[PDB]
Amino acid sequence: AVLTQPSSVSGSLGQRVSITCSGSSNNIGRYDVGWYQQIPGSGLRTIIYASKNRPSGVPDRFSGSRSGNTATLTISSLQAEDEADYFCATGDYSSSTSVFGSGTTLTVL
Amino acid sequence: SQTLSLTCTVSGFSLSDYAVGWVRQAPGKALEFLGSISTGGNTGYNPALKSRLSITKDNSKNQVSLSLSSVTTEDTATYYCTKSIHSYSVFEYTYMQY
Amino acid sequence: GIVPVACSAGYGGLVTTDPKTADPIYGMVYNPPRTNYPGRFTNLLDVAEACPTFLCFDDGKPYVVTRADGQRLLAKFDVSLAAKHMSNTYLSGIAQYYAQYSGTINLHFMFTGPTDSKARYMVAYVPPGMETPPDTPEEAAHCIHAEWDTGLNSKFTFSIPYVSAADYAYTASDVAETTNVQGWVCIYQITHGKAEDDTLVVSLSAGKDFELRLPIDPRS
Amino acid sequence: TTTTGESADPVTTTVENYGGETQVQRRQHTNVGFIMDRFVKIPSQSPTHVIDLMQTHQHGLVGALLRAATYYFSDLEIVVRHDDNLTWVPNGAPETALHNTSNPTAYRKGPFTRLALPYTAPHRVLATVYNGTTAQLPASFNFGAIRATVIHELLVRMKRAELYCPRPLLAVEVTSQDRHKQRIIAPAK
Amino acid sequence: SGNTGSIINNYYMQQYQNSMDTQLGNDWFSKLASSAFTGLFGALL
Amino acid sequence: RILTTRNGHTTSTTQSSVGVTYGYSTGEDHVSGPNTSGLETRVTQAERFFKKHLFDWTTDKAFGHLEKLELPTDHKGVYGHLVDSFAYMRNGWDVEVSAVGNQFNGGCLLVAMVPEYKDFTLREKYQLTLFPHQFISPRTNMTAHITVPYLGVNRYDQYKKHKPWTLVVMVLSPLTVNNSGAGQIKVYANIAPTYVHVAGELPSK
Repeated sequence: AVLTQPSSVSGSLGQRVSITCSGSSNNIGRYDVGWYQQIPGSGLRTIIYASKNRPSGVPDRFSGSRSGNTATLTISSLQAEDEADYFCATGDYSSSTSVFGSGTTLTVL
Repeated sequence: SQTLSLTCTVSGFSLSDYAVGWVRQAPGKALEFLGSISTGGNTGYNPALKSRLSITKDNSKNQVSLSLSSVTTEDTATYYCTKSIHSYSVFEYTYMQY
Repeated sequence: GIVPVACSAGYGGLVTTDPKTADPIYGMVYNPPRTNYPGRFTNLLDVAEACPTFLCFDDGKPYVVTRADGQRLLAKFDVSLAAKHMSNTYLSGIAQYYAQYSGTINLHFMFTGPTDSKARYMVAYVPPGMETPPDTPEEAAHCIHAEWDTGLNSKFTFSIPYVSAADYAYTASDVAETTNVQGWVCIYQITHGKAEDDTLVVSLSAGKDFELRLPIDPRS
Repeated sequence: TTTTGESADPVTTTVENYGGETQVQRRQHTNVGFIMDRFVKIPSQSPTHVIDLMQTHQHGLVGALLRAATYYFSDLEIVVRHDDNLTWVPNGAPETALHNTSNPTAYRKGPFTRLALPYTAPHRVLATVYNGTTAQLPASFNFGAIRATVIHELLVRMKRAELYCPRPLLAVEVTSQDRHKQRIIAPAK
Repeated sequence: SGNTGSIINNYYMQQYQNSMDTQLGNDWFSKLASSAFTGLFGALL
Repeated sequence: RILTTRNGHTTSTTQSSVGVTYGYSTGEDHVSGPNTSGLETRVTQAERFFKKHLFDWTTDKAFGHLEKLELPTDHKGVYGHLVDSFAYMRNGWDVEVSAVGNQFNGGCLLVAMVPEYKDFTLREKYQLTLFPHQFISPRTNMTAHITVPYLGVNRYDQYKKHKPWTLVVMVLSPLTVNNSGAGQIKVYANIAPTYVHVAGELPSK
């Protein structure tokens, strides 16, 4: 819970909704982050590993930008099914244990 | 005093080619990195939960094992296995990202 | 001392096309003589290169009548020789039996109409990068095209060029493809004075660079 | 030697660098024609089997050396043991062309018949991998299609092959030992 | 050439026997292995 | 050893470049062939350097982080308008890629213009060197300059469907950032199309 990330963010179908990760030069400044997606009845899934990369099977929508001291997970056009809790994964030099984001749980509105 | 050990049979992604690590989702949305083991056998543990677990991998059986010290009110969690790219992890906390 | 030949194994049976001759059976026969007999053609493509044969169109007619409604896209048709509009011309009649082709495919347009109604037509080869040929004569003016008038001199022949990634193109079209292996070709009637249903008679012909290859026998 | 190295300039040093001498090399065996001339068994298909490379098993010699180069060119010599007349077609023939039998064929002659079928594909040189559909290779990289009522085996030998643009080769996996340690053939006892 | 080692004219003509080749009016890796910087780079004793 | 590159009107001069490395050829093969029957028309307003971002090479990326780029990637200027409004084209691609290192943080990047990119099983990465490549190591050279000629099954080919070259960049030694070296080094590769031609003009809407 070292990373603070938006505790909640609201979205709607059609427009681009991104999610910052609030970090610092300790962990997000020099180390790359990860973005995981978790549904209410399902476990984790990896959306953006290595921050800017996208693994096999993820729709072209999701884009990962680490530009700046706050990583941003940028979705092209939110969809009614992509409504899930997103997590932040990054490595901090100060503490051996890695920091994990509390969550962002989207909405469709 | 309920020492537990659990394994997940790896389906493809050979351990020499890709190194696996365990990670648990603590009661609630909380997440915590339990350790990782590089393809060659060298491991990197969570220094906080350190000395309480053992992660041993076998290339023949195509499985991986995790032997935690014991269970408490906090130890209960949804456990999961990972297949990281970059089979050897440069840093222990570094793997959490991939 | 018999010569040990050591006959080989695996090959020796006949091949349907196998350059070989057979053992003759009847003596010398001096077939009846014909010298400079008229009309000997030696290359099938030599025939198609000379004779311009017509195309097919709506209702099965070779002439592309001026459209009835607002239109100036007379007919469009693909270039692949197994094409509907090109189904009856001799060039497709032969190309059916070949696996690939190359080179240009000349066209013949010859205005057949009264001498009192001039008209100015265009032909435009739209290479295959877009999903549909443009229904506007100007909007398709960009691609390589010719635009010709119809006066005392009547027959204009626009030589479809050959541009394709592969050095040879297939003649039969894949069922998996929905576009054509080659671009389309459009005949736009940009202007007609005296709109009185005057017809064009359009024909196909093989160009100097045309060459087919790899003959096969498809059940036609 | 201590060459700059970072440029990835091709540097080769010899044993001469310490009072050695380099003996003469005869590399008439590692040649790419002489190593592609041999037969290699392609998996057989009972009905309308299509003859083309990239169907051989990856670890066989010709299969691997083939996947070792992106763009390969070669004419084929084929050896099929079929049970009825066997008909071949060029590279762009409709699948219904196989029944005409006026196109090239070969009747049952005792054992396996050996053909030579030249390189017919229209592409300038084939490929062992194709980035972007136009993973499956496009429909145009086959040589022909050979159709017999039942095909038992197909052997394929590439003549006058020439390769281009080398690729990785991936020798066998090893596990926590000094060397692979495979039982090499030994005399009787 | 390749593997063909019978010292005799191929009975079938060449155009029928193989696929005849054409050109348009080399050996990069051999040139690369040849132009190689060999020997030591500095002084010697 | 200043190298002063140039293409069209844009230049690039790196005082640390170690040397140009031609891959697979020193020059491109003939251009006017049976395809297009001589309708090709060399275009020379597209020979330009255009930047393209790449992965931020970080202290922790372990051996074998292949960040590929496929070429031609989405260019929005003259080359983009050109590949939009022309059916067939061809190019050689004198790529150039930079990593500004502080010269105190060790690391060895390997850039390589691999043709016809297929996926790597991570065993192929051990000997990925076969393809034309340059080593980028902050130690001696912050810049690699590769030039490769267009090679594909065809003379020309729609860049929308068959993108032959893909600049891949493997990371052989993790960036070790010492007391004074940079924490995070980004890699910006400038790719310039060379000897570009076109054909098959397409009716634009």
